Amino acid sequence: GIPAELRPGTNQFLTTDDDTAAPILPGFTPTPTIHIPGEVHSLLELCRVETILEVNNTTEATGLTRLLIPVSSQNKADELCAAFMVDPGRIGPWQSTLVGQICRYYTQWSGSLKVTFMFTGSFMATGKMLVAYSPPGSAQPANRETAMLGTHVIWDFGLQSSVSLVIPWISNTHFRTAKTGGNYDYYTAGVVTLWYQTNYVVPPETPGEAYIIAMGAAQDNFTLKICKDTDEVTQQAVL
Amino acid sequence: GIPAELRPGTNQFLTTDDDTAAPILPGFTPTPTIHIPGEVHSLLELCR
Amino acid sequence: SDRVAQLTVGNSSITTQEAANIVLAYGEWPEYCPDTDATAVDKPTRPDVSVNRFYTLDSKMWQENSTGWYWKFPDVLNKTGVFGQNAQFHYLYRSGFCLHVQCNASKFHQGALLVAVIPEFVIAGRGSNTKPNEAPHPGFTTTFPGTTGATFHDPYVLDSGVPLSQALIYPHQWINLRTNNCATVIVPYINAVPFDSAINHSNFGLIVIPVSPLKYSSGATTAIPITITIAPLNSEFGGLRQAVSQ
Amino acid sequence: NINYYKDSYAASAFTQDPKKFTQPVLDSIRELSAPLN
Amino acid sequence: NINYYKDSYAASAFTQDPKKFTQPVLDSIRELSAPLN
Amino acid sequence: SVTNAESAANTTPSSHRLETGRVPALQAAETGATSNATDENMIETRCVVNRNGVLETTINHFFSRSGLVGVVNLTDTGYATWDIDIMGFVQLRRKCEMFTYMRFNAEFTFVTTTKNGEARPYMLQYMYVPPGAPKPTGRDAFQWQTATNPSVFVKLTDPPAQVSVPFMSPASAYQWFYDGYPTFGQHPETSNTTYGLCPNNMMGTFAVRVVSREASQLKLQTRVYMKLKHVRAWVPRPIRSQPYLLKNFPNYDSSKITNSARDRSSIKQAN
Amino acid sequence: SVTNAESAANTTPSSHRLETGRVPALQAAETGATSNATDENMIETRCVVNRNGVLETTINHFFSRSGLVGVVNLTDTGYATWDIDIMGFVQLRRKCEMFTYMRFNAEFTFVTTTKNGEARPYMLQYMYVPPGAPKPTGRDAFQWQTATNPSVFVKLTDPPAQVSVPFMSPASAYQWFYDGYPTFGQHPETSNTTYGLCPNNMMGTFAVRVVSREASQLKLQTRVYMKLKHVRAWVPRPIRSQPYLLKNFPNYDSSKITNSARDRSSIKQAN
Ligand SMILES: CCCCCCCCCCCCC/C=C/[C@H](O)[C@H](N)CO
Ligand SMILES: CCCCCCCCCCCCC/C=C/[C@H](O)[C@H](N)CO
Repeated sequence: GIPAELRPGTNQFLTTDDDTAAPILPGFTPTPTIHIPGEVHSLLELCRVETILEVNNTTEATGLTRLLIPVSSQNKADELCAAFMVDPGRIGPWQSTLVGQICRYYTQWSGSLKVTFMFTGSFMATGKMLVAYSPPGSAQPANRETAMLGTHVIWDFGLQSSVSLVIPWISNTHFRTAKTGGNYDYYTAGVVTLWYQTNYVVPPETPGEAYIIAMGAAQDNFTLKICKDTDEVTQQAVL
Repeated sequence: GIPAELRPGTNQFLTTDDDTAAPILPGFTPTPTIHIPGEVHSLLELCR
Repeated sequence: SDRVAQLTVGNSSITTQEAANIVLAYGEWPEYCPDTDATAVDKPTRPDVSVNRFYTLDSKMWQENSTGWYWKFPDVLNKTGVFGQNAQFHYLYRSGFCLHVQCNASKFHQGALLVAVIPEFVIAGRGSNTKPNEAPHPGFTTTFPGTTGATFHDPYVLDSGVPLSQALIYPHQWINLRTNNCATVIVPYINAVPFDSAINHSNFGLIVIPVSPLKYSSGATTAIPITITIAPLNSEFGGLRQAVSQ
Repeated sequence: NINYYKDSYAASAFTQDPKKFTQPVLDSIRELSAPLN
Repeated sequence: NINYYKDSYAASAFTQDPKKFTQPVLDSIRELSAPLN
Repeated sequence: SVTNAESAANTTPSSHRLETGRVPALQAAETGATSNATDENMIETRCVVNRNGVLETTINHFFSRSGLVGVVNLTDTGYATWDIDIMGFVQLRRKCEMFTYMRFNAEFTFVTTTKNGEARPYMLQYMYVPPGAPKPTGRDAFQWQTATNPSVFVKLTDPPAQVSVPFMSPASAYQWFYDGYPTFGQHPETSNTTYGLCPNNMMGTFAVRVVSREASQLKLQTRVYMKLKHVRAWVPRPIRSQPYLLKNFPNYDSSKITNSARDRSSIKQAN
Repeated sequence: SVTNAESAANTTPSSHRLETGRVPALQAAETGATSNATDENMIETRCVVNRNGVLETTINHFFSRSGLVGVVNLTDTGYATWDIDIMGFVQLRRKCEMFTYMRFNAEFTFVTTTKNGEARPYMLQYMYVPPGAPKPTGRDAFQWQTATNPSVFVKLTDPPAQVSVPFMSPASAYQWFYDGYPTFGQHPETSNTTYGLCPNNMMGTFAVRVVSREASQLKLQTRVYMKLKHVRAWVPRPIRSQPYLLKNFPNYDSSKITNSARDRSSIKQAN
């Protein structure tokens, strides 16, 4: 026969290896394929769909009312309404979404994000809001004039009331590890805050408290790399 | 399969050998390179 | 030219003056089965008028402490009209649907409804039991509600262990009482087999779920009705034999 | 991509279409225009 | 230089420019001439 | 339309807008459509040529990794059977249940170890029993003559065995969720033990024995790893957030429902 | 300008100079430039065609040798972890610290020996845990299911395992010297435990176990050798002359500073 030498790597079973195997059924031909609507080709098609964020994930909260941001009439101006971190691979509102559960299978994410705010309230209740994304640096801003120095959008309540704040890609490096906390505070993305521009005005005979639904998705700049495992499932023994 | 014989030098790990190895991350593409001034190509540039 | 709309199917029509856009599930239109995907030998029947029209189910009450409702759509129209008779006599079934949900309110009410379809929407059994031969399974009236619907127990997990926050990957719309008073979703025939029985297998299922509760001031109308009108577009039946109900 | 067997399933192994999940609406909405008139 | 894998980093492996380390001066100095006038 | 992609999308330069009627910020989420507001219409941006690779996020690269499908105990009856279902472990089951329909091939690997862990130079026979074929009733019965069933002889001191399995379903795709009943007739209200059982997913039995006429005195565990390949997916659905309880049923707990986002102090404190 | 070279430089014949104004001997070292006085302008020389090969002094030929990167002790907890840093041993660390920036691939080799030294026919699993992935907490935990992490099964009686590792940094190059802080805020004056820690060089954890369900009674050392390949270097810097004290820090001794040239009798005696 031919002379040959065996090298290191012989007799190993690599998990993520691409190698052929010997078949079991000779001359087999499977069942003919039919057309089923909704064929997916990559996982970036699932990351660009809006999905309700759980911004109200605090305590003293019921099952479903964790998905709503309460808005009501104020007495002092400039008041803050809500705030949450941007990191999708971090515990918080980005964990109930779909881009947060897919970017948890991958280690390094990239690209710009998108947060859509829909106003569930009465037709006669108006108002304005200021949604401000702030890059890393100091902690959550304490005032509204501090938040206006970042990247903000002023959204009023009208016939559409479905605004969408884009979160651009402002990073030093190309990618960011989806592991934050402690020595990994170098990959934080900033804070998205929601303030009150003017107020939540409302006429008589109308409820004085409504809700905002926040949803989150990725953009066409989104990219994912280095497949890892998730930490939502746990198993002691076989089912 | 093909007939073959194994020769001396089989199952040895030579330190200064030039041989390929099986990768670990399939379909990987590294971070794009940027321009950093002062790239060295040999050690005779440091000896002068 | 975008909010007023009229949908006429068969001998039935549906007009609306405030609405969202018409959704098309997965960008595919429901059409007849081609001769390539088909496998049954006998020729199917196509009424195309008597079975493709708008069937209206009963009205569900919209209150303050509601949880939600779900239907199994190839099983809700098994007692209504010529579609039900054909689905009882025949053995194979294939059609697309068109689902309209009307829930109108005034300019002083507020709330939100998530209306979506789930292909192969499987009901889970609530209970902590890891033994397979004793665990609690849902009843026949829980899995197949019929033309009377069934309410949820935990809308936070869709009664299936799946978070309803991510239920926006399905074809869906929102009934927001300040933007639209109705929702519409056209769905093709989504299945891994060309023909299937319309008796012991329900393709998909609608779910109306109160996300933002219904709130109003004293004096306004309290009970808000909810109606759903559906249309089996492009119906095909096969395998005619004795009539079976279930 | 070389295969050593008669059967093709024993061998060794860029299309995207997000417009059927993101915007599966009948009437197409524009970017700069308002969604509803 | 034959590679048996889809990824190019699993494969197997005369430029010199000493003028950026030896004489990185703006004004070029000649060989036979004095360096400073 | 269908668009190809070698990398991610690029950005073009943008300037300030000062005009009425052009509002790329106001959307309509009631219409069931994702917002399409891009960066060039929201904030003044620069031009970048993004050459980041999006190649390793496809279905083939996401599913072509050998997980764990089943451990078979042979604490020597003389033989060990194992119904083939990939829902035993909650690591690959979740990824598979991310979709409704999947059509793929399989690449099984058999890693067999001893009580503490060892490789004694014995012989092992793995046999596949299709639905309808006779299951072996003993360690020396005639069902082990495998005149037509695919069988594999391997030693414990050999590399782990590996085979490739085609698409063996009678339907056109494997469905992980089946809303219906396999049989007909009157169905009970108390306990539906057959709800959600797709008969097009039952693929047969996997038997294993030690090739001998006497009884070898060892107990051993054989692990079956699957690597999906040539995979196609249909009708994506959400990912499960509740803990698993059963294999063939999506059961959860009525009380003690785990929230999908951990608790914080208040809604006005992002820290 | 950029010049190629197949060998070293040649020499041309030279004669005696007798003239004023042409001084190739007087340089100016204050200008920060190396002297350029060649042989043809200093002494009368002959012509030689120098065909000595300068090919094996490049960066690729200098770095493509398997050194030693890390010894991992498994004196069987049941498993052994090892943070991946190539600064543990002072043989390859010096060559790597000759430069400021380096971009390369890796070729790991795993040589595992027993207490005295032996190869018992057992099984070993090496698993790579990227930053963020869950580290195994036991010898039979679920983190060893490696549904997505790269793992290697090898026996002690096998040849040493070998894999190839790509450039896995988020930055464009590995930097061995980082003048800054990874975090923000007020930094202390007493003990800066985070000074000089580049977060773009932390690559993850390397875990190793014996594949078993009982507890095998052996202690073993696994050695991890790295061979750099496809290497590029930037910003060369001097070579360290002081002994090493720590791994991640260039600490030296204030007292007892070793001179970089051994002592002799006097400056006027070259012997
Ligand atoms: C003994 C050597 C040959 C072994 C042959 C075993 C392969 C036959 C089974 C094919 C497995 C197909 C993949 C899984 C099928 C269904 O989806 C599962 N039942 C899921 O419930
Ligand atoms: C278990 C088989 C696969 C093993 C995978 C291990 C490779 C992952 C680490 C890549 C090593 C890159 C080279 C060294 C990186 C940094 O420069 C060091 N931290 C230096 O401090």
